[PDB]
Amino acid sequence: ISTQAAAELFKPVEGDEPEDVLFNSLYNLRSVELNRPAKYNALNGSMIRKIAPRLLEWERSDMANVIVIKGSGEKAFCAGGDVAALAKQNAEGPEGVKKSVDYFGLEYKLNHLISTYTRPYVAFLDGITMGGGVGLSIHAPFRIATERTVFAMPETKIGFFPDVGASFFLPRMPGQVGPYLGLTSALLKGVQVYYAGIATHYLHSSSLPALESRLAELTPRDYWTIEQRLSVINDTIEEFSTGVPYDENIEIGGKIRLAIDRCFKYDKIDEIIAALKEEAAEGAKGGVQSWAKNTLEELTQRSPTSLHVTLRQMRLGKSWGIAHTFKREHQMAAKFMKSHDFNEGVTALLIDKGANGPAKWKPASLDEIPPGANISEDYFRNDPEVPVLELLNDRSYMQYPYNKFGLPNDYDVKEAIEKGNFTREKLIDHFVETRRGKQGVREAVSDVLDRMAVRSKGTEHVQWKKE
Amino acid sequence: QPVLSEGSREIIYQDVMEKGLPIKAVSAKYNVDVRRVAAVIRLKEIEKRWIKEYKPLARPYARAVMKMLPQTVLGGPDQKPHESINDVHVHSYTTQQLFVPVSESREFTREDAAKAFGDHILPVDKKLRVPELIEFQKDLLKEVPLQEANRKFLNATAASEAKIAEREAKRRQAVEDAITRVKTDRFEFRFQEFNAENVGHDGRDRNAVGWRYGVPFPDRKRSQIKIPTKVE
Amino acid sequence: GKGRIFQAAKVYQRASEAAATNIVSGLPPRNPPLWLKAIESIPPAEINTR
Amino acid sequence: ARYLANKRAAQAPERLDEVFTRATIRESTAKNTFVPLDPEAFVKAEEARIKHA
Amino acid sequence: GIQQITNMCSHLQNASRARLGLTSLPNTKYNLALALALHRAGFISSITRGGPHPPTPEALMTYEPEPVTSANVATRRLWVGLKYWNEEPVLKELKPISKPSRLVTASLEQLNRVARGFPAGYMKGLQLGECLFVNTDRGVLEVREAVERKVGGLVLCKVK
Amino acid sequence: AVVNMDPAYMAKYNGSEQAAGRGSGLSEPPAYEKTADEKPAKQVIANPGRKVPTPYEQMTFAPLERRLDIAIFRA
Amino acid sequence: RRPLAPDLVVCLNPKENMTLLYECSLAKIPTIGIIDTNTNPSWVTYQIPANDDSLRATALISGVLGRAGERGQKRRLEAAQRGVVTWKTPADVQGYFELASARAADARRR
Amino acid sequence: ATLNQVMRGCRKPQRARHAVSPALSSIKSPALKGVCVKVGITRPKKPNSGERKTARVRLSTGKVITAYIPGEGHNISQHSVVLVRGGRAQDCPGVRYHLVRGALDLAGVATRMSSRSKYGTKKPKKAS
Amino acid sequence: DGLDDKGQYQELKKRTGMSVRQILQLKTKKLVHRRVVNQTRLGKIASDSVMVIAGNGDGWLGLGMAKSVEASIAVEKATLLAIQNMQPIPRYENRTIYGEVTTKVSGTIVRLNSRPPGFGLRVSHRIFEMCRAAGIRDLSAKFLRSRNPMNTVKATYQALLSQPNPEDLAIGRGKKLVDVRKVYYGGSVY
RNA sequence: AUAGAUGAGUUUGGUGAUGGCUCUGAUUGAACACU
RNA sequence: GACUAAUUACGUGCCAGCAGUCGCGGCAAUACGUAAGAGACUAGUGUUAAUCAUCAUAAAUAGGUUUAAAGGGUACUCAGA
Ligand SMILES: [K+]
Ligand SMILES: [K+]
Ligand SMILES: [K+]
Ligand SMILES: [Mg+2]
Ligand SMILES: [Mg+2]
Ligand SMILES: [Mg+2]
Ligand SMILES: [Mg+2]
Ligand SMILES: [Mg+2]
Ligand SMILES: [Mg+2]
Ligand SMILES: [Mg+2]
Ligand SMILES: [Mg+2]
Ligand SMILES: [Mg+2]
Ligand SMILES: [Mg+2]
Ligand SMILES: [Mg+2]
Repeated sequence: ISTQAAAELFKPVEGDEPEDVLFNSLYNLRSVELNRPAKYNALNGSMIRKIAPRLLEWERSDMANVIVIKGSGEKAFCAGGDVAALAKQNAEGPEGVKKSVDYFGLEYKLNHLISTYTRPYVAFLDGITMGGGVGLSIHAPFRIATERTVFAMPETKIGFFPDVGASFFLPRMPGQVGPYLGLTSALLKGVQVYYAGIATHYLHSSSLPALESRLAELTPRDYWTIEQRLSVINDTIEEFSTGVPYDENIEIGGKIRLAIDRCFKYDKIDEIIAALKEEAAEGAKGGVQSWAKNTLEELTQRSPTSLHVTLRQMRLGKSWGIAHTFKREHQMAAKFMKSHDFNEGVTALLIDKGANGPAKWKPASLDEIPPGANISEDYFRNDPEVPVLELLNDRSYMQYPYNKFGLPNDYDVKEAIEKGNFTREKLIDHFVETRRGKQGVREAVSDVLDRMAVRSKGTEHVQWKKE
Repeated sequence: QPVLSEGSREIIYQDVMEKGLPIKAVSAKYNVDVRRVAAVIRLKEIEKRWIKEYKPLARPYARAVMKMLPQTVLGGPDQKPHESINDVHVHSYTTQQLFVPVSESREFTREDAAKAFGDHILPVDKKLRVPELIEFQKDLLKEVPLQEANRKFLNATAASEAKIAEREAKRRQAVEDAITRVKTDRFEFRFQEFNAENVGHDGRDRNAVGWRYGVPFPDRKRSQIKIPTKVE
Repeated sequence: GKGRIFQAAKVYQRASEAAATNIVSGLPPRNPPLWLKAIESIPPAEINTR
Repeated sequence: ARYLANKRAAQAPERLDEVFTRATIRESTAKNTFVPLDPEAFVKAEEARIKHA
Repeated sequence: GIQQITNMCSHLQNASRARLGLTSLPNTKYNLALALALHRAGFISSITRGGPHPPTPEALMTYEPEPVTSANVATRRLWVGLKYWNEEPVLKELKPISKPSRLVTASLEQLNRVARGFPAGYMKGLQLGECLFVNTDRGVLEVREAVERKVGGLVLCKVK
Repeated sequence: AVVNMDPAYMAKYNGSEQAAGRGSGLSEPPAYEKTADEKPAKQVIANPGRKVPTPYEQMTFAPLERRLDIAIFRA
Repeated sequence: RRPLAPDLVVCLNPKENMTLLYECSLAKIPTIGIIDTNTNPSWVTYQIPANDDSLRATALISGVLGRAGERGQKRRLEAAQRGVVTWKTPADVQGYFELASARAADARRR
Repeated sequence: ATLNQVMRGCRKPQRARHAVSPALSSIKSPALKGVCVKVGITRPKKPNSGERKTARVRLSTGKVITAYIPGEGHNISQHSVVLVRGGRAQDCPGVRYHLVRGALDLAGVATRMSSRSKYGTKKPKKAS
Repeated sequence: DGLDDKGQYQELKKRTGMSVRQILQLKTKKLVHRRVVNQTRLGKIASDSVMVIAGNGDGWLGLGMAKSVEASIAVEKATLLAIQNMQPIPRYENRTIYGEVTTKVSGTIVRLNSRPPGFGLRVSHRIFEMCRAAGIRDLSAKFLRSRNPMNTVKATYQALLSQPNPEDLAIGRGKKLVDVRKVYYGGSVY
């Protein structure tokens, strides 16, 4: 896409505020500050039409060597998207329903660009990050969390389905956490986002201004591979680490983590809830009864259609490509505008501000949906009316090229054991040495060895429990 | 540097005269400068005159001198091009050191470079003596058959020579329309017309017609050219 | 000026250029210092900026 | 012909690549040059008279 | 008045010579024009008008200044963010050309010649890195921005 | 002086790559790193033979070559 | 061969000895120093703002840098046992090899 | 100086420098004829020692100047019409002119072989 | 090969690390030759302060100064001291300097301008020796205030090391500094 | 009209400055001397 | 002699003389006068006078004034900037 084509595709449609996003350029650093603190920097049409030209333009030059996206306020980075407006437009006939589909087109176009960006992309998660704000960071190789970070996807509560590229991400995460975070719409605060795996680094909010100054000093050579450029930044972001809290323990770990892998491995919501009921039932061996009971209360308070549809793509999104995912999500989200749950949930929650009581999904509960009925299939059939989404480029892949910057997950610990003879204590030192003192590596690796590691041959060797 | 062999000069002569090929094509074919191709024809024409008038040529001197200079026989056995046919004069404006501050992501092209050097300057794409080559090379980038690429080249060059001849024809025909030839008993008076009001705004103009008033004879100045400057 | 011209912030720049080409024009430049590649991707921090 | 060309260049749109690669200067600073009279001037004077008294 | 631009040019030299991060300037319609030019050319970091104390550095661009009424116009001031790279200031010299004692004006034919390293009038050719700012009816443009717009006028300062 | 410019480069490229980077052109690794590398880097895009210096010094007595008597001696 | 020069100096009291740091910048050598509140930060390449008058902080900073070198030396030796040298012959010693072949070439012919 | 002080005429011409031969420089003449008034010997100053062959001459204008006689031996006496050219005997205060040797009455050195043009000596004509 | 039969380049052969045959291929010239004198208790003691430039012809130049009672020995000191002080000098298209430079050394100011190709070294005699030795071929210098032989060489040598770096100015301003001459000719015409 | 901007000798026991003098370039409606 | 391309011998001995500037000559003078050689221009070659430039050496473009030429004894103030 040339400058003229891009500039002509993102024309400043009437109503676009002039200073929605604030751009700045230092030496080697290009920044993008979402300037809408009143509404928690909520993404919308006007905001997306100002970022796409810049990102495309900054990708043609070799001067811009580091891209940084951040929020303007001190509470939120990008809390959701313009869900409220979509609902109104959806209630004005087909002409108004296609406007919403066009908005999702822009968002997916941007997310794909950020994911297939040819330059280092950093995102300061200094504040709550939900909905649209989850699409500007997850696909980046550097996602800096802070004390104020609050991660969640409260989209299944409004009838919608997590879709800012989540289908590519969540599936390909360690364990069944990705579905859990989507279906349950859990709330992760502070360092828990770092341990979970969403974020790559964890710095204090006060040390972000001094990080930008350093990122500007970095001047890479034109012959350095994309890997080298990322390595330099990764080592630079670790220079400002103040250390994870001393008291806060891994939230989703140990028992709770094991319970997630035992209740989020099936392909039917009915089976999943059936498993949770067992854990909730007193005397369960797991010891997660409290968590189990609490989880059910939240699962029985969301649109049943979204649950079925959401879980459906978690199993199908593990094989799609990033480019194919966005194209499908567009058609997928286009049918949600015509659905009744979405138009109802949004209006009854955000619009009404919770007045008139709880929302009223078209199916009252999962029990109403008979077993032999599959409602998921209908959405996963692109219609000819909605044209296929046209991305800004052709770059694609099956798995994230450089998503190794974060804390070691099960995939890393597993690989290490299958290529070495480390012990219980000697294996931890291996990862602490390779990462040279990354905060939380000793704790994270220890947790992995407390869930999928057995003392098969004593202290001499360590093997996985699966076998 | 090598010199066109005797047999080579004839090949260039026959191509232009017998086959009536455009000079630009013959130059691009054998990698010979258009200024040299035109000279070989002029020199060869004089030879035809000498042979037609039964004049003795300097064959003993020609053969002896040709063995002391490197030669480039054209045709089948062509190893290297005779010379560069794309040399562009280094204009004085283009020799300056200019670092123009532009946007970090700007696509600065030769067109923009010409405008930075000056306002009336052209890019090197228009200063070539055979500009049709660029158009011919653009066809090879579009996977156009070589045979058709040469066809377009010939037509382009051939069409260009027609325009040049037309302009030259109109010019000479328009220059003879201003001259009135009045034959007399002894001579033929040639009265040329011209606008007597084109003397600039202060009377000083280079292309004016008349002996200037207010100038003393400069015969006493140093380095005063008093020799013919051109032979027509 | 009782001080002296310190250039500790430009050791890489100066050294990198000196190791670009050889002093004997028409030869491959000899191997650079061992430290030139170590601090290649670690530029110094900005100083003296109130 | 020369007058239109010159008038067309002085009223031409800024280059696109120079619009997408410039730090954003807030409008409040770069365009609010007008200095209006204080709307609360009358209340302040009436309140300042008592204080001085 | 042109005396303001001269004071502004001299001040930015001293501020950069002292290696300061921020710099204050009297809030005037003229100073702002030249400041935007320096920013549009890449010499200064940011421009924000505020009170006698500098705004919150962390939120410089997010800083929302209050309206400039006749009740506080006397305390308003322009805060410029100086730029330094490679242990060297980016705004080293700001020699002025049009002083209060004489307003030097240049034509389009002279600016074209000065923008290629050739003297013309009371000016000198521009060398590598140097830059000239001319105040015209189209604002305080750069010599190369005024050449593409085919204008001329008052020459403010030569930026090296 | 003159400069040779082949039409091949003219067609493909329009001189935009000569400004990539910071204006002077995309930098390339030094000569001491290349020898260690097994595979050589891609060649830079430019006209053929566009780095040799032109001998201006050896043109002082060019005006004498226009003399009619010197031109005969050179023939 | 002429004597060696340090490829990196780690000073713990730049304020005291400025003659060493000046020779490093004069000979194009990087340096590391503990810059206090009254020490000129332009003397060393990499500053470490801290208290230099404390024998307890100096031991900590030096210890951390010591472990850095130790960890670095470990990787180098681990890469040398795999036939992967992380450094090429210096220019000085490199010249000797060239001269060695020249002297050896004579023996081949003669 | 300020632009105002220059409108008032603060840029005046530099103070003139005295010429080497004022009598000639004044009227822009390369030489002048004069009747010799006295033929004497002037003495050099601090560094130099010897006896210079000067001559008090009364130029056509009327000024009475002291010239210098270059060469070995002269042929002029009282009331001798001699041609005076510019110059100066550096080590002789008051002598700021020379005398052409091939002049009206002053005869060139007859025993001069080198630099005859400077002393007005015809070629020996040994063979011719 | 018996070239150094005086023991003068043996020490220099270690610092710079190159054969004597390559040391003798450098362009050396004595620019300044003063006759200084110091009044002491034993009478006047005259010395010969000399300045020698050791050039490469392809971008490297070095300035050395030394004094001694003997003029011959003073020249060897500056030569050895100048061959080891060689530094790379940036030069646009290997023929001229970048832009313009103005260096001041205690009352001696030198202004060097970058001239187009085919301009020649229209400079003074001392600058010519340095430009001819460093590898420059087109330059236009000027002594604005004073013409001290020594400071003239120090100021102009310090000016060739203070040329504006077009790449540092670009990263500083965030703007490209494109050489129009290179884009126009599709390369660098040396 | 885009190639056009240049120095040298001489103050001091010595160095760096200030500041003149002189030479280096071009020329004449020129004179003179030797030709 | 150096500036300034180009050397020895003899004669003279602060004498005779050369000299644009610095200077040379007091008994083995590369500087004076002869001889030879060398460097260079050439039907012209030198010298004298004058002009521009050198000279930012009256500086509008474009200077400077603590110790080097040069801040008024002072500041209220008309004109004027
Ligand atoms: K924030
Ligand atoms: K003297
Ligand atoms: K007085
Ligand atoms: Mg201390
Ligand atoms: Mg005297
Ligand atoms: Mg003789
Ligand atoms: Mg002076
Ligand atoms: Mg004294
Ligand atoms: Mg000589
Ligand atoms: Mg004589
Ligand atoms: Mg003699
Ligand atoms: Mg004649
Ligand atoms: Mg006083
Ligand atoms: Mg008085």
